[PDB]
Amino acid sequence: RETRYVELYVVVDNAEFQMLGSEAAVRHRVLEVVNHVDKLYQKLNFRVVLVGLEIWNSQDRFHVSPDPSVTLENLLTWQARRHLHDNVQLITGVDFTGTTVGFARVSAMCSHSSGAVNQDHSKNPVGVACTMAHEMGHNLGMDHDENVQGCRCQERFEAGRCIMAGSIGSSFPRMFSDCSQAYLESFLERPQSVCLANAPD
Ligand SMILES: CNC(=O)[C@H](Cc1ccccc1)NC(=O)[C@H](CC(C)C)[C@H](CSc1cccs1)C(=O)NO
Ligand SMILES: [Ca+2]
Ligand SMILES: [Cl-]
Ligand SMILES: [K+]
Ligand SMILES: [K+]
Ligand code: NA
Ligand code: NA
Ligand SMILES: [Zn+2]
Repeated sequence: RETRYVELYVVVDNAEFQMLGSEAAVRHRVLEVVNHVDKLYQKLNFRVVLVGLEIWNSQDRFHVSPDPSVTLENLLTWQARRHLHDNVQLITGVDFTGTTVGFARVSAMCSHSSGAVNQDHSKNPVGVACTMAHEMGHNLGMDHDENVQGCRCQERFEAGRCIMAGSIGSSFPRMFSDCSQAYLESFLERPQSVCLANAPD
């Protein structure tokens, strides 16, 4: 099939901003993260392109709660209330309850509820880039590797975990399991996946 493109809109909340210090430090870090996300998805004939960026240097336009569900719902609610993107990814400096660092609306890509929330949990920008690729994967119809029986992951190194494992562990994931790929292909059957057909400029 032809290359698919995610036109991505990133929002950085107040906590994240005050954590990085300045506007340039955030732009630098966002470009880092998005560059790696795009790198991970190139192995799926996917391009992830940043088309918009919003930094809340003063206050958040909605409540970012320690609970990912709340924050995610607040994002989708706030977003709906314009642009032209396919997907919205929130990056926060708020530490989510427990060990949770990401949450997403499943199979919502291209819909009005197309979004996810990501905590910048690691000094390495790769940390939040893998989380977002994972979350973005949910938006694209992917489940956890452990929820698909006989799912095969071709990661030869570390613990052999892939991007869509329900837990990161001690090493950041690098590839997509075979079930990830299969589920993404199924999602690309849905007529709603049409918004991924347009290559930006
Ligand atoms: C470093 N932290 C982790 O590895 C935790 C570990 C964990 C696993 C299960 C339950 C709670 C915590 N995993 C996540 O943060 C997942 C995202 C990662 C894999 C990118 C995240 C867990 S989902 C929920 C957790 C609690 C309520 S809902 C997920 O699946 N989003 O897509
Ligand atoms: Ca599009
Ligand atoms: Cl989720
Ligand atoms: K890596
Ligand atoms: K999967
Ligand atoms: Na936490
Ligand atoms: Na891992
Ligand atoms: Zn998940």
